Amino acid sequence: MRECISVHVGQAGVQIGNSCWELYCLEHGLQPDGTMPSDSSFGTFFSETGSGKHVPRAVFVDLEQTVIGEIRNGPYRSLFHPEQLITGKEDAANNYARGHYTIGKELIDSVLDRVRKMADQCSGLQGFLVFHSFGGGTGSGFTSLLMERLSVDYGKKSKLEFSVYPAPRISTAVVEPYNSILTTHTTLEHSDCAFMVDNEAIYDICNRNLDIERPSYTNLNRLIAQIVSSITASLRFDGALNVDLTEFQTNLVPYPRIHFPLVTYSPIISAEKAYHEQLSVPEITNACFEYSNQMVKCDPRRGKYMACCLLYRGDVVPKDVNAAIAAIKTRRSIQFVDWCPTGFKVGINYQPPTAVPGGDVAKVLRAVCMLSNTTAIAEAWARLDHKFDLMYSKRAFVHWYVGEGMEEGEFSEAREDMAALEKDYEEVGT
Amino acid sequence: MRECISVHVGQAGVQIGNSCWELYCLEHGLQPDGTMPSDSSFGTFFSETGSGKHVPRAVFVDLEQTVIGEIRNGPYRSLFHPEQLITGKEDAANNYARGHYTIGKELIDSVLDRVRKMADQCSGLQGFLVFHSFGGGTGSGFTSLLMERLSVDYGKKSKLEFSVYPAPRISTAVVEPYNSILTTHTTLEHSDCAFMVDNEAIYDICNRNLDIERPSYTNLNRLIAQIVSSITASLRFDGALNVDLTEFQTNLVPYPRIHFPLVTYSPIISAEKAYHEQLSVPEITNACFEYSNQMVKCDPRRGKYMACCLLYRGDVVPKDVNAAIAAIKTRRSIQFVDWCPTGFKVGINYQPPTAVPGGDVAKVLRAVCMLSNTTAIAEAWARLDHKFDLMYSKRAFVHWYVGEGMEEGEFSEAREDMAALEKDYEEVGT
Amino acid sequence: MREIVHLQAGQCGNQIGAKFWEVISDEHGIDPTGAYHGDSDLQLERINVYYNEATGGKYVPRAVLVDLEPGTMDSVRSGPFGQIFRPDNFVFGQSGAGNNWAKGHYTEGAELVDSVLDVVRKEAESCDCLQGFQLTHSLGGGTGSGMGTLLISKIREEYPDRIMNTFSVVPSPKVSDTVVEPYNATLSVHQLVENTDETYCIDNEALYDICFRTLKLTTPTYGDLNHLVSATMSGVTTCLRFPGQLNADLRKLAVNMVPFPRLHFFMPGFAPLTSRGSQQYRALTVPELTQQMFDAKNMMAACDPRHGRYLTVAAIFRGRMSMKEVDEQMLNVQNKNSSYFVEWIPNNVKTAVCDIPPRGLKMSATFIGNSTAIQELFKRISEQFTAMFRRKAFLHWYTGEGMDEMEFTEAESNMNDLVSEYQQYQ
Amino acid sequence: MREIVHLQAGQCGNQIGAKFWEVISDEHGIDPTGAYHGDSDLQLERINVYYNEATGGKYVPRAVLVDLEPGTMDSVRSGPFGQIFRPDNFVFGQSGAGNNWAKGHYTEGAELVDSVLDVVRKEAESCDCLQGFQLTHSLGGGTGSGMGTLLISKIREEYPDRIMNTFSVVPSPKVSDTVVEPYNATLSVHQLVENTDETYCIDNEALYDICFRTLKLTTPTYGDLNHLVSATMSGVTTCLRFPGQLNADLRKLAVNMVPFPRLHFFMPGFAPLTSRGSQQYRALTVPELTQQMFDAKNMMAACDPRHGRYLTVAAIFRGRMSMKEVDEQMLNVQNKNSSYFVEWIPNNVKTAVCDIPPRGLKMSATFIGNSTAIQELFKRISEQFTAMFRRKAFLHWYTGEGMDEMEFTEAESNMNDLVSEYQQYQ
Ligand SMILES: CC(=O)O[C@H]1C(=O)[C@@]2(C)[C@H]([C@H](OC(=O)c3ccccc3)[C@]3(O)C[C@H](OC(=O)[C@H](O)[C@@H](NC(=O)c4ccccc4)c4ccccc4)C(C)=C1C3(C)C)[C@]1(OC(C)=O)CO[C@@H]1C[C@@H]2O
Ligand SMILES: CC(=O)O[C@H]1C(=O)[C@@]2(C)[C@H]([C@H](OC(=O)c3ccccc3)[C@]3(O)C[C@H](OC(=O)[C@H](O)[C@@H](NC(=O)c4ccccc4)c4ccccc4)C(C)=C1C3(C)C)[C@]1(OC(C)=O)CO[C@@H]1C[C@@H]2O
Ligand SMILES: Nc1nc2c(ncn2[C@@H]2O[C@H](COP(=O)(O)OP(=O)(O)OP(=O)(O)O)[C@@H](O)[C@H]2O)c(=O)[nH]1
Ligand SMILES: Nc1nc2c(ncn2[C@@H]2O[C@H](COP(=O)(O)OP(=O)(O)OP(=O)(O)O)[C@@H](O)[C@H]2O)c(=O)[nH]1
Ligand SMILES: Nc1nc2c(ncn2[C@@H]2O[C@H](COP(=O)(O)OP(=O)(O)O)[C@@H](O)[C@H]2O)c(=O)[nH]1
Ligand SMILES: Nc1nc2c(ncn2[C@@H]2O[C@H](COP(=O)(O)OP(=O)(O)O)[C@@H](O)[C@H]2O)c(=O)[nH]1
Ligand SMILES: [Mg+2]
Ligand SMILES: [Mg+2]
Repeated sequence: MRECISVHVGQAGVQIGNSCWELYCLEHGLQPDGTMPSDSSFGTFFSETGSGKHVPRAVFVDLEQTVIGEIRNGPYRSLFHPEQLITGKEDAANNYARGHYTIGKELIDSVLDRVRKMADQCSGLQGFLVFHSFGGGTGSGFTSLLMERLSVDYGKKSKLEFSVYPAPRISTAVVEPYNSILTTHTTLEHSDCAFMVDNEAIYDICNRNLDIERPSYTNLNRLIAQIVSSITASLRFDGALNVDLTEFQTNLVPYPRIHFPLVTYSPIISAEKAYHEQLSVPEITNACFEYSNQMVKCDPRRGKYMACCLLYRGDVVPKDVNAAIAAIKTRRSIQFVDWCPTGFKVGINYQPPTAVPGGDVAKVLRAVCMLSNTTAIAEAWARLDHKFDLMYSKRAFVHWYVGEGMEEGEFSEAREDMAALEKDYEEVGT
Repeated sequence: MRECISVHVGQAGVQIGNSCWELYCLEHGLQPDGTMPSDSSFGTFFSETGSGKHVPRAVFVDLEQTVIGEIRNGPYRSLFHPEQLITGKEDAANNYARGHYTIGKELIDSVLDRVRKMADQCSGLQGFLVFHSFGGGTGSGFTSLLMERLSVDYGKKSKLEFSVYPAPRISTAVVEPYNSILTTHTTLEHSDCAFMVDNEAIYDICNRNLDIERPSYTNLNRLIAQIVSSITASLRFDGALNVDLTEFQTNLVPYPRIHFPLVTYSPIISAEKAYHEQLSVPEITNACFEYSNQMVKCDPRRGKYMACCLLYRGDVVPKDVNAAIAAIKTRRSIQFVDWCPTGFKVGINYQPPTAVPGGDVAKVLRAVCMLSNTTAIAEAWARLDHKFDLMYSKRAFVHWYVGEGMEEGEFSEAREDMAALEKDYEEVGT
Repeated sequence: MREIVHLQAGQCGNQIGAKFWEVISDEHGIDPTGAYHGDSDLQLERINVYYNEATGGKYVPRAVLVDLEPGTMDSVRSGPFGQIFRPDNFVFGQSGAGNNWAKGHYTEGAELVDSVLDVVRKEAESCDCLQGFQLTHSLGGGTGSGMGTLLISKIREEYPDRIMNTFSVVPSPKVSDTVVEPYNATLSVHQLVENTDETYCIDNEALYDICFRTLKLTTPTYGDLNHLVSATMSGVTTCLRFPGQLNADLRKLAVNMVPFPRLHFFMPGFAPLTSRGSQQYRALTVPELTQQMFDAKNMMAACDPRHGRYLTVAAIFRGRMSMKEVDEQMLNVQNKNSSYFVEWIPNNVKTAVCDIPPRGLKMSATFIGNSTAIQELFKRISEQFTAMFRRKAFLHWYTGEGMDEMEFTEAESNMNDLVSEYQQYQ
Repeated sequence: MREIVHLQAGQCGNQIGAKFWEVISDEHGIDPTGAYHGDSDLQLERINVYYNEATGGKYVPRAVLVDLEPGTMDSVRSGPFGQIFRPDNFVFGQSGAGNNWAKGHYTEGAELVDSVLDVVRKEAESCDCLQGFQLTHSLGGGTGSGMGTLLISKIREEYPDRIMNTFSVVPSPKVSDTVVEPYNATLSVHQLVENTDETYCIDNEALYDICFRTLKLTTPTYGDLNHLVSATMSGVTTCLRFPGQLNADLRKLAVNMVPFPRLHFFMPGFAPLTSRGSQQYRALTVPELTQQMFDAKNMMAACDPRHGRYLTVAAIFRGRMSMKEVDEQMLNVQNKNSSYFVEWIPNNVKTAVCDIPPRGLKMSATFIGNSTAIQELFKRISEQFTAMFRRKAFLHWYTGEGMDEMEFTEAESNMNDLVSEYQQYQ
């Protein structure tokens, strides 16, 4: 009852996974060898074997060995089942077509066999949590190969998807716009709620709120995992107003294709400041509406809100939350659509946010994760399809994709389908 | 009462036997000299002499001396009766016709004389356990000579047969397809339940679950013996739901010729992970439906299940098993036939799985052996009859078989009879 | 697991190669005997990328050593690390190439290539999954230019989908030792533009400019030049040998670095480089590594990038460093220098970050430039070729090997076609 | 228990044989006196395969030693192990074969074969269960080629169902010591194609190529060549002398190795072979044994397997090793080299694995190739034969022994029929 299968794809998805499973082990009190010293709260994320060993409901997939061989050697080598850490011989080379058509074509029927052996251990599986990069070759091409299979094999089950998405200025690859636009069919047709996240927005959150001047990816992944702990907390714990994984979607998603919420977390705070701020429910609610805390570089004030899920956790009371959202409804800069007069879905859970002991993010009595469907996110799509247009007007890297079995027309068919999503988010604001 | 005669043929059958008798001695507390320090639990597998020496109900047969001369010299030299370790002068040369027509023709009436002297010491003999290689000359040709005799001499008695079968890619011989196809008359006409096993599937189980990077045959045989201990455990021990050797067949076998179940065991696990997994009854049940744990390289999702025997052993309760199979019935990827609405035969036995002290496979409170009749196994036959077809189109090695007294038409008559079995398993899925 | 096969041709290719094998043996902690003596498990984890395991845990490098003379094999085999290589992998003739491309390609090396190629098979069949071929040679003279491009053609035909990755020391006017250098290079560049997936263009004039204007060496030898080349050879493969925050295979470089198929003539660099007497005064950090790496004095070809625009740059960093700081500096460079990058690509910089910096420095960066300024390297060779060829000078040494005058006309034709494709995106 | 009878013919057969008896006596721990002095029970368990027990626990090897001259018997009897053999088993003439096949087969050895064959009976009647005959000879010269194939014919007629297994050193153009070598071999191959169950084709050109390009010996003798041959002779019988994870008798080899009756001309090899000064740098392990074993420089016949396809290969491994790792490498080879194996056989590799590696190495592999490339060995002998025979040169030395010109025509006819049957499956 209430299981989730977490699939971690490419380097970004696996490294976010290595932070997710670092957190879930602390939060459920599981040792890094999978044992538990001394309630079924762990059952959403861990299968339990008769030895008293808790084994994660996770699959890790990469087309090259390097990142998963590090998971197979570091402190979590004894946590995972050895055949659900899955590797190929050959890197996807930041090429969608190697991930989808040529290299991932070989590992896919082994990836599915592990997901089948995990689902057969569930009893009322709640959904899938799929972690990936939009810019990667494995991230875009292998996730889009896998999702097409899971959407015929498990058609009813909710597919939640956490995506590291290209930034306004920060980029690691020349072909990041091509891989991202080719992914837009995956999220539109074979996903149920897709959480876009941006490296440059978290880098700015780190600078302004944690006061860390120069963060690594370990600092980003420790924020991205904290949001998924808070999405899953109602599945795992007692609360005043627990939220089911489909109850979440029935309030987030107004229309079948309008399932790209923003996400934000509050308070992001260091130990230098957490002892001087009040961190009252009013303040951490208001922090979620600041452009300063959005984890995609777009401004919510250039949009309208369709719906917000305020998922509180720790020491909060429904009195305080209603009194808080009443001030948000009073502020004329936070504008909802005319057709959503209710606006807010509230969840409240009694389990505080767990600190990772090595981390920058401080101990606090309260947190909220706000997950928010808003028209503003269409600007993060308008940025990236303008990067695509400059390169496709030259066919600037297209021979690497055509050379690995892709149809040249798929680039036009993907830029077309993105323009129809960017149309849909502009159309519903009116 | 409840005896079994175990016949170990060729190198594979004898070396699996040297693991079977290593296990049965530990599990019943018999020393390697056959003595027992300090209930009739041993009686299925051991005759007891008045000295307090327990002598195994086994025959070991090989057409060459090398492997049985090693059994006659190693730690078990004092276990076996010296005339039930049976050897010829001349190797069968991976040629079916030497095993069946020319060399095994001389040893057979001595092999039968030992089986007669064992059966005359039984009182309600339960059946035969016959261990062999499908690819061997002694494995195919001598087992098929012996079974034809035992099926006129002991016509009522159940003949259970454990076969190491050729793989998709791994092979040790050029003529492995010829010996296997010539064996298909033996299993169809002179066997009652035939457990196909594959070296390449166990090599992958070893890599993913035991985390041994490079296994020998000792690692394979220690898994193949563990399944037969679990098939026989209800014959040997107390349980909540003990299963008779014919009760097993009445639930496994839907039609007279449809007696080729898959087998799998859970948990296969090392001491690195067994202390972190839960190994709850739900997890070790679900592990048996993963393609990752099937001991033949075929995918059960490309088939339909006809019947499953879930043979649990150790600390389990019928509550937990019913609650587990209810989740298996809920999963749409695990598809049964329309004509088997019950699907599951459950056995439950109070004796945990015995560890061999030198072994890779860890101590655990629970195990299940799942033995499973499914349409999917026809693909392991479709692989091998496509290997046969390439060679028989050239008559590629046929002069070695025709030169040792075989009719050339037996190759056509064996490929024909295999196509009628591969027809029968496709016909009943509908 | 992504094995590389490495091949050395002529004097220069065997000298930059025999130094490269001293550098990556120091990284992987391998003794001159071939025994492992390193500190760390990470040194051993990917030792298969460049070496074969052999009995007693001795490691044998996957080099093939090719020459038309015995004297460079004798100089390598007797050298600092010479005893490491497999005796069967030294493949050689007796009479040299005479600094003649046509002796390399048609006569002296056409005899020998049947004995080379069948060793490249023994190493490639011993691989678990081969990713590519890493060939060291020079485009001047006759062995590296003419036999090395014969061997590229033969390995390309046999392994069409594996990465062909070449490190190519090539002529320039102010640092020259051969009269017929322009001919040999023009005949050789004609093979590189069609067959290789990447070619790293290296120049002795630029390698001497690093030694005088950066390192302040008073008397730089070829051993000092070979040390600069081999640092960037170790650099670009780092991400298949060590773990990192961003991994980049040689193919993950090629997909990002080569916009149009033939524009794969790269231009390498390395940082930090410091004057030997000055290190204690310098702060090693990402913005100083950047202000060295992207400056015209650091690149190992004579082309000033201020005479063109970059198509793509790859910066393969090594060491414990911030992804914000790397992503900040690789943004700040191409926005503050925006006139030097093509404006039809929306981001011109690839980044990669390995967790393991070179032995003895806290961080390092290997730079790979692709730039339209590489037109100047092909132009000056093409104009030296033209001024000799208009008077047919020296052609009896090449036509004596049965080569046509038409092959010179067709090589210089294909050279101007390569110049025109870089000048098109200017 | 699967006894072998071993027979030595002419100078070469007695020299590769007298070295083989030093190798398997070291394995079985037998002293040059014939007394047992070994470590292990496994050495003694199958000592009957090659030896007879005699009084005082002295072991007498089951060799028959055949020559038409006393001087090789004198050289063996006085040699390192000469005192081991039975004095009655030295069967010899006085006047030699003159390097003439017809003296061997019709005159000088036709007199002697009645005195040989009746000793082969005393040894075969002393056997408990004979598996076969293991004959060492050369196809050049006259004693091994012409008397050895007379003796094969006589033993084949008397023992039709036992394995006839021959090790056959044979001519090649660049390493030759006889003018009439092509004649003698062509007359001899005509007997081997009909009578033997296996023939292991060995060449002095390939045995010198192993000594120079692998072992790096400066001056390889015939004693060094005889050591390479006898390692593969010890290799193929290993599985009836020692225990293993996969046992393969000489008949279990033949059933897997010989698809069509006459295609039994095998081509042996051995691993590990290392340059004497380089062993400490090599890792002994199954994938390095494989990358040596399957490479064209290691095989003991001049045929490059890249000029044909294999029908079957057998790899008889020795040592403590994984069956997954053996089965992985014997798969990886024939999938990555699939153009070099026939595609009407679905698996071309037989494997066997013995638990007991040779004294002083942790693992070893003996390789047996059957390949259509063996056409080149029969072709070059057939064309040397043809160029002499068109002018009837030297035929008075053979027709003087009462041989017909028709027997030369019929031998070269049967030679081209053997070339055509290998070229048919190309
Ligand atoms: C105390 C101290 O700071 O020592 C440094 C040093 O002084 C400087 C000047 C070194 C030094 O470099 C040179 O002297 C040099 C001379 C000609 C050509 C190239 C280098 C150094 O020798 C070089 C040496 O670098 C290495 O060892 C790297 O791992 C390098 N490998 C080798 O140089 C090497 C040498 C012998 C045998 C095998 C390898 C490497 C580079 C790229 C990829 C892999 C490995 C280092 C840190 C230093 C000294 C020792 C003074 C410098 O080189 C490097 C690669 O760091 C030159 O500019 C840098 C800055 C360093 O500060
Ligand atoms: C310390 C060390 O590593 O010693 C090795 C050694 O250095 C090397 C170079 C040995 C050595 O081989 C030779 O020198 C050699 C020369 C000409 C022709 C053939 C061999 C060695 O002599 C050979 C010797 O091998 C054996 O003894 C085998 O059991 C072999 N029998 C004999 O060589 C032998 C010698 C004298 C009397 C009787 C037998 C054998 C091979 C196949 C089947 C059965 C037995 C070994 C391990 C070594 C030395 C001693 C240096 C090598 O040979 C073998 C068979 O291992 C040559 O390449 C291998 C790799 C070894 O590393
Ligand atoms: N936050 C965060 N972002 C990461 C991390 N690792 C990679 N990224 C992002 O990943 C994006 C590019 O995708 P890749 O890392 O190349 O994805 P991949 O699936 O491994 O791609 P391939 O190597 O082609 O298979 C970049 O925009 C990075 O910023 C990580 O651990 N954390
Ligand atoms: N798991 C396992 N498989 C084995 C073992 N021994 C042999 N095999 C398998 O046996 C198959 C071939 O059969 P043989 O071993 O040649 O059978 P045999 O009866 O001894 O054949 P003959 O020698 O001709 O009499 C191969 O596919 C091997 O993988 C063993 O101990 N364990
Ligand atoms: N970096 C470097 N350049 C070299 C070296 N040896 C020669 N060169 C230079 O580059 C050219 C190489 O040509 P060379 O290798 O001699 O021709 P080849 O032997 O016929 O291939 C020469 O003219 C030299 O200027 C060396 O050790 N290192
Ligand atoms: N390997 C090996 N080859 C030999 C030896 N002695 C001779 N040979 C070579 O092989 C041929 C053998 O012929 P030989 O044995 O002299 O003829 P025979 O005495 O009449 O049978 C000679 O021409 C030599 O080239 C030896 O000891 N070892
Ligand atoms: Mg990746
Ligand atoms: Mg057998």
